Amino acid sequence: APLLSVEGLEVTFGTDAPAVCGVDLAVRSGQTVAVVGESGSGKSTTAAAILGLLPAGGRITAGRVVFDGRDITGADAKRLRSIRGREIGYVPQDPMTNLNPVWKVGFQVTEALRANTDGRAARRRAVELLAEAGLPDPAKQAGRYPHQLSGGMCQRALIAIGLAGRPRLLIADEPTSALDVTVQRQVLDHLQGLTDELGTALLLITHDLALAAQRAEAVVVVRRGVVVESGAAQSILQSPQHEYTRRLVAAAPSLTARSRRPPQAGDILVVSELTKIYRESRGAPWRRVESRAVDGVSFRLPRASTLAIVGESGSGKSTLARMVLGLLQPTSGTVVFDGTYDVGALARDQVLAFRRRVQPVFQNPYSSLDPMYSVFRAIEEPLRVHHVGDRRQRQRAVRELVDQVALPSSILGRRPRELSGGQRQRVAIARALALRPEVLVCDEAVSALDVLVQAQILDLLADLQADLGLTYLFISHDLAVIRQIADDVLVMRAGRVVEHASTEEVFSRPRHEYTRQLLQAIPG
Amino acid sequence: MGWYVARRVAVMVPVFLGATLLIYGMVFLLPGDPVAALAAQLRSHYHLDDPFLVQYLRYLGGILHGDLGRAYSGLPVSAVLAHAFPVTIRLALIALAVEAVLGIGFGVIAGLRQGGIFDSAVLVTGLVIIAIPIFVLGFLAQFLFGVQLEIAPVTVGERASVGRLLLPGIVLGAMSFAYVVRLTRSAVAANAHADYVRTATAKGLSRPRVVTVHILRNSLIPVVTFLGADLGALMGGAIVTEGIFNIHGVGGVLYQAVTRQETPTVVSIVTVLVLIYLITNLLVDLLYAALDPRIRYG
Amino acid sequence: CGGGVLSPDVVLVNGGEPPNPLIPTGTNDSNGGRIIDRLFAGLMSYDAVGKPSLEVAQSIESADNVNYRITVKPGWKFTDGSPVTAHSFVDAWNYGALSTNAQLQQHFFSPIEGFDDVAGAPGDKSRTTMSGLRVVNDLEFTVRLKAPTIDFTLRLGHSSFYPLPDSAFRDMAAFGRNPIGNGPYKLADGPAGPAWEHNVRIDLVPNPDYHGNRKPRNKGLRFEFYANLDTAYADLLSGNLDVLDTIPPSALTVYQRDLGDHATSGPAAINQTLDTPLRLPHFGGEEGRLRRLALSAAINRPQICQQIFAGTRSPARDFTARSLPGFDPNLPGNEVLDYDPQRARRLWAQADAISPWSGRYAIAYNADAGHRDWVDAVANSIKNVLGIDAVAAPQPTFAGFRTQITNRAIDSAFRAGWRGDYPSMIEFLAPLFTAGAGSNDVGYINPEFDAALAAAEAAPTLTESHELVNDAQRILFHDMPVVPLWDYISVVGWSSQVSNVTVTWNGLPDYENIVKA
Amino acid sequence: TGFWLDAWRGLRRRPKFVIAAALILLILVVAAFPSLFTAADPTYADPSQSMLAPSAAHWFGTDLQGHDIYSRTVYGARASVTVGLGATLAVFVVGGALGALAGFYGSWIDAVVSRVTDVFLGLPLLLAAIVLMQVMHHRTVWTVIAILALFGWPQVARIARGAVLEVRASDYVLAAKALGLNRFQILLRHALPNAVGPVIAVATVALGIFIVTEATLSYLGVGLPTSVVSWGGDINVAQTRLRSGSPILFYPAGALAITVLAFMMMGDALRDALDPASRAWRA
Amino acid sequence: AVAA
Repeated sequence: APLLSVEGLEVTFGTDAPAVCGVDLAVRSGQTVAVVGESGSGKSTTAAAILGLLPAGGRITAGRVVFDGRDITGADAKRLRSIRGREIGYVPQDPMTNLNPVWKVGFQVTEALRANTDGRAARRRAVELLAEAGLPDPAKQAGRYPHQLSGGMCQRALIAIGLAGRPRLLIADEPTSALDVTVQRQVLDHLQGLTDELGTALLLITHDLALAAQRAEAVVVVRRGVVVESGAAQSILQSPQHEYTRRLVAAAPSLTARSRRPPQAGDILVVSELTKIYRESRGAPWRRVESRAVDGVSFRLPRASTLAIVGESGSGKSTLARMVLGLLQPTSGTVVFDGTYDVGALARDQVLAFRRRVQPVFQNPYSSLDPMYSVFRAIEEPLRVHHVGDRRQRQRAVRELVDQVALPSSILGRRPRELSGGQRQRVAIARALALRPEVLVCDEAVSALDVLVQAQILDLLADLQADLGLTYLFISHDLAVIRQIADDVLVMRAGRVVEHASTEEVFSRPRHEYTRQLLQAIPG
Repeated sequence: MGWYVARRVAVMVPVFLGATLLIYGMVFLLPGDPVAALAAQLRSHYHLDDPFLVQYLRYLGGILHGDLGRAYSGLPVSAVLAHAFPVTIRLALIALAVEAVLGIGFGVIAGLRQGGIFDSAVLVTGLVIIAIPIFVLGFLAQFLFGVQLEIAPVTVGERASVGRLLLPGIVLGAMSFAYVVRLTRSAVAANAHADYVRTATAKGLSRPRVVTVHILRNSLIPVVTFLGADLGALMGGAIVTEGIFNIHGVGGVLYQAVTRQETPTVVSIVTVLVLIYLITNLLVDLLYAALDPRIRYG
Repeated sequence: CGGGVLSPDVVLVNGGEPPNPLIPTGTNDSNGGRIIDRLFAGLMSYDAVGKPSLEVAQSIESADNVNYRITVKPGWKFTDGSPVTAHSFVDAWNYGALSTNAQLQQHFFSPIEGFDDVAGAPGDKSRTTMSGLRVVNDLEFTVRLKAPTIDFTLRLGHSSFYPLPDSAFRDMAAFGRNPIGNGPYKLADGPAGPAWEHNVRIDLVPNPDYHGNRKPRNKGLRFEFYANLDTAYADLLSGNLDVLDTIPPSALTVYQRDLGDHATSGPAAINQTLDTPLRLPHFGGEEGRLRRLALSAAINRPQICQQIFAGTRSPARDFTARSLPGFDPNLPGNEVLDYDPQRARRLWAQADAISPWSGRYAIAYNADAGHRDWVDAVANSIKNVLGIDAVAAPQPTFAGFRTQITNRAIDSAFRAGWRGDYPSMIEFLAPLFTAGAGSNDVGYINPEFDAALAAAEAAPTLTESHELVNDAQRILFHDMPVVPLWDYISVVGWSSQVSNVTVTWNGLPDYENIVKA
Repeated sequence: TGFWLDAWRGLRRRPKFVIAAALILLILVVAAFPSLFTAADPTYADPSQSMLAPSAAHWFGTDLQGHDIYSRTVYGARASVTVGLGATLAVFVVGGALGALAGFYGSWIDAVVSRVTDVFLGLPLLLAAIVLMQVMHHRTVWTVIAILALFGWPQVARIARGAVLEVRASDYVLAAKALGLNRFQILLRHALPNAVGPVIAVATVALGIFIVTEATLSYLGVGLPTSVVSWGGDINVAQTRLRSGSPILFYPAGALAITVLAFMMMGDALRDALDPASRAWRA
Repeated sequence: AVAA
């Protein structure tokens, strides 16, 4: 008799088509199970259907959920309180918006264990909970507001909230998606060691497949609502059966990072000792603080090649992306292209003759490409600020670029609303190479995409170079998707270069600490 | 919080120094000569110190040292205001105990039970109460209650206890009761679907606790801010409300000064109401900063 | 939870702001008269019907009605300590009848011998005092008249023959701001503020020294200056007012059930007129008399006094009121006060044959007494009948509507009226139409009429003094200085907490008789 | 591509918008062409017919002086609609331009304009209007329009600045400046179409409030002169017959209430369409 | 006097 025996299920959202269409899973009352699935596949909705937190339109229309014999598919709002906190726990996804921003975190943790009445012994246990969940200084960190903690501490506190009543089953609804890998490993290694001595079961809901196989014990794969394959973990990665699992394991960067990666003097970009110095007026208006976002970086970028810049948040890799494009003023550096960038050329005459040979590609597809346009008027724009002939030229070109980024060529009146981001990024790529530049600056252009959509954009940029002879400056936040494309790696920490060498002297023999833990932090 | 008020008052200072300029400008610059637009008062007052700046300086010094001017009844404005403030204060306590009790008690229900007949009805009634102007609503209420179904007095008239000051209060509060019922409803209905609410209800504690410590605590801040900022329209409505009910408050004094065309005693009262409004704006911002820690540390 | 500090024993009455300081010989309006008559006490007192009785004087004797001898009751006092004697009367009259001081009630001292050489030009004949007022001893004094006047003893109770304290003849500019009388009431010396709050209110308290004919039965009055009679009536119904003098015309068809045995209605000695100065464009000479005989024949008085006043007015039949003795409603030549558009359009043409017309015709009134209805009705009637454009012009206060008229600073037609002082017809005609009267606002000058009235003011008996007034009105019917409209029917109303309200012959309540508690 | 087409289609099936648009069209036609409905002079007063019941010769009756209320309530609509529209048409331009400038060009403009709108927000609309129309001895329509516009802008400017500086965060203006476009052409082409939303949503409500405040100003005696017919000044003289028992009061008041309610509910619908998100704190 |  398992501790969770869901079989048959359907969750319709307001007389629309169903989101879940027949899922069936079971937790063996002490084991670890993963609910691997692509985005929008109804993998998290399922969780929200087990607890009862179906948002504002949901309703179970088939099957039944049975937690340890007693059926609970009937959400008896009064009976659910004997099960909601003390027998089934829930760890949310977003760390910033899952805490009331007007209550100290200590109050929110001491109100989550309060079944017995006391004021002093409960504020002396909501601190021990935060101390055992793992937290630098649980004395004063429990006296701050949810907006003064930093990313990983909010999640380390959400875990303590979730494990307050000693549940028999935890539901970790994608707990470490929005965290950088360095703490995305520590938080998971601590959770899987905390729920290992309490006997608690665990139900990961991830979007990776090589992560679950490292953590979980039984993996279940979901597509569009239906379970596709489910078996032992260490036999679902090395011997898949369903074609979906095949194209899901052959598109993970954790395999292909061990490939052959088949491939005029060069040295176009030459950076030397860039520096940016930010001052903040926090507190008194005359006690300004000193902070270096970018501190003495220097490199040289050879033509017809690639160079990836990595580093977690607060590494100034996004500020360095602006100082190169000319969208931000440096302090003590030069980024001279050949004779460009303020020395002889980019003074008043090459302020436009430079924009037509260096163009950026931004991070999320939904911000760029303003709503009140069409796919045509968005690609035609960089030909309208410069000058090219009208309908003969300006129409023939746009419907030829569309064919290079492999778009149906019938999406020329669609506003960016009905575009299903992932092919909305193929429009930001086509707009970039409209004037045939020779440098692209991909500022995490592919970080915010699905697992299968991301594998195609990297495979599209890699052959959009072998023909045009482009020259990329890729900017990522993890060593995972590099081995495929990049030929040279630069690592940054706290805004200062750490190691710089080829992508083989870094993926097989690194000579630094902080870049040797970025290797042992990928799900491999 | 300590370094927030030091920036709030420093921002208030130019607003005061600039709002006094507009009043003195509308006093001094007019089509030809305000001395004829507003005789021994032309040499003693306005001693013809043509360097406008120093005249403004002396004017501000007089305003500071308790000297406001002279009312149309021969008494200094200080005396008439100190004699007529208690009545308008007791009138403004009503219409603020109405718009904050009934308004909030209806908005909370219409938000928690949104999409229903009650919600539709309260929204369509709030949208109607704003349409009706203040003066016609006041006179209709006065007729229907005082004259026809004799319950309330027709006019208060210098005997103003909370007993017979209850109909003018309701009339003055029904306007802006249709705002504190359409704002709190839209706040609650959108705050009851947040993420921290789901995380708080997914850890045991019962429904009353959720509603009172996670929804209302977070959604009652804009309501308080709007109640603080509504004083500017409450002042304007008090004039028309104390005109037809014959109440001897600041509104009634200003109504008489407007009716009898006594121009030197309207500016002397409005230059006090403006300062009071600025003070209450600052004192409401100092509470909005204490109820939300994201601006306190911002 | 709150309220007021005044005792529930003061009798609240309505009133209005005096346009002039509180000096007896300087006021010519009822808004100030209804307070001066409370404050002071003259040689004779008028009861409700209007018959004079000896108030301060001990005897007023004569032998041939040209030589008068007046004595004074010993033992009177102003509310300051200083006695009342013959000097307080003689000096006050001499100050009132001086040309330099420019008083409004100066002409009233015309019958007295030695008036020409005291009032008039300040050159070629200069004596500061009249030669008719002589003081025999501290108490009695003698008075000489030019010609034997019939109604001299009757007018001695007027508010212009009041005594003034000695300390008034040293600074008459502060007296008008704080009078010190000797009558039934006195200005309540306010420890918590002033007694008189301009444009707000004024309250009086009884005078413990008064032993006369009008001893007050209440315990103080408070006149409240209202901004409109609608609010006045709402306050009367709500219990915030004790006596409402004039019911607004918008409540004349409901008052019978609203008040319900707390009202009364009867004739009064008041009238209403429409005036236009003789100093306007197109309104002087002959065109300007035709242009007034035209305005007089284009107003439907019977329709106005029926559709607006619910029947509580009387269309005018002459230049006086209807409740006065000797009044005649059938004078020859009266058929110039009738509605006739076919004639109103002949006179306008007879005037345009002298000078064409161009401009607007504005009728100015004070909005704090309920004149908008009949003023707009008159304006629409004139417009419809003549073709010209006439409009109404409201002003917020009587005290501020009269100060524009008094110093000739108005440039449009205006409403006006007259509330009688003593029941005599000549009193409705002389102060408005003599040569240099104080209340002669239009600018009328007719020596023929002046002499025809001065020959009526000397008739032997009393019935032969009315025929001559009716003959003198035959000149006003031919000149038409002002346009008379109607005569009043005064309606007053009191509340429950008052028990002895009664009205006089001229529509004012009988203060000093109102018993409240 | 004509964005507003899909918004039209989305709000075209909403009865709250449909009835509002119908009422607004009717009000605008009554205000534009009065002589199509009436045939008599508003100012002609025949005193021989003073208080008549509504009959076949007067659809609304006849007030004390003799006028018929139909024409007096049509031409009042003309005047009130004119005054209300002429002021919001200028408040829109001025406040929107100032809020767009201060809110897209950063500081050294934002500081000055924020201090100015803070100064102008410290004094209400009715109080300032009364004070300034007091010493305005010669008053007419354009003066009331100017005095209403002088004090009605700050809220519109605040909303416009808030809506523009939020747009400046989304990085399509960044992609526009990354290919060469001086900040003014960026301002126009991208920031104006994507930020002229809530500004209209609040301009409609401001128009309604302007109508209301002009009516209540003309009721207090200081407003439109007596030479023009208007609700307020008509209500002010019709309110005195109610005690005697004549419901003349309700035709001008009813017309005014319908006119204001139309614009109020139209503004609510337009808010629901163009910007339903900022409905949790402004209101 | 003159009526009010």
